[PDB]
Amino acid sequence: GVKTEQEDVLAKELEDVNKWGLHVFRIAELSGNRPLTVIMHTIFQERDLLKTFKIPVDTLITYLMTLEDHYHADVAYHNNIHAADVVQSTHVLLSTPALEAVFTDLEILAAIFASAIHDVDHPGVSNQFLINTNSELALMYNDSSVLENHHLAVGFKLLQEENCDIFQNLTKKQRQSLRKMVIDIVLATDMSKHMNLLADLKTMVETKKVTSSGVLLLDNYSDRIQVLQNMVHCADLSNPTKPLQLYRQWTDRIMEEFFRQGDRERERGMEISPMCDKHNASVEKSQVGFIDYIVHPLWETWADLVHPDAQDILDTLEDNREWYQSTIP
Ligand SMILES: [Mg+2]
Ligand SMILES: [Zn+2]
Repeated sequence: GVKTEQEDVLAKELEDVNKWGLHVFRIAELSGNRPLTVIMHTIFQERDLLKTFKIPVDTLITYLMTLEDHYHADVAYHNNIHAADVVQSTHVLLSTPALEAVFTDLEILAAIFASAIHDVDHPGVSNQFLINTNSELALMYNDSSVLENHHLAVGFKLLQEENCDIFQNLTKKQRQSLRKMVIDIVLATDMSKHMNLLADLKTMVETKKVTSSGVLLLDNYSDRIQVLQNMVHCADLSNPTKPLQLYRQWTDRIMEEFFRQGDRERERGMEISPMCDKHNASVEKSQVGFIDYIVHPLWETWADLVHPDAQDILDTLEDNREWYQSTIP
């Protein structure tokens, strides 16, 4: 009735589940390539979500293993490890002092479930690639947020497999509200929405109201969903805010995926996508442009929203940017 020795070492790595910089690659190795299942299970137990939503534990495990199996192990970045990392990063952002007791259990479930499914069945190429190749997915979704529409349909469709309906005890009212929030969050992970999300978060920082002692005031769906959308988008673009040991591994994986897309774009004579040309690549310059144009404006605005809970994350991001700028041949 006692853990194996590998399960013990896994359990001791999982004591960091509440911290920015969890060794998620190590958890992936120790769990037998089950990072998403074991991190989701830990978070569901820690936030008491099984008792609150009357989720049978065998149903939760069956769904999570099924969801994890529909991530592609032959994809370097957009796989179950990336899903697990965004879940755990969203878990940490939801615990920020500035957001203490703001969100309902259903909103918390929506943000975590959204994170878990947000990239499921990613084929390791971009929307633009799927549109330009006349792929079946681009035709199903009429070329509009093709991947993000697919991630949602799969995450939901998998609830219908044998003993997978983790929402079986929610009321129709709970399920309709959960589903709308999950759909709103995952569609907001399409980078084509980044500038609009960031504009709305900036507006929200300018007109920021707070409660008695810290803690934001969010008193309408538009505002509550905007913060949840920006939080998961922050978790999705969190790699450059992590310790450099972690960030680097993320950068190696994204560049593998992108160069592999570039190879397919070349070997068929298409325009080679930005950063996808392994012949003409400046990885260090790419990372500095990515931070200066996308990640830093986002995380700086988020840091403003939850002042000063995100100071160390913003500092780590600035250190990594200086590090990458300091290389640049
Ligand atoms: Mg995505
Ligand atoms: Zn993602």
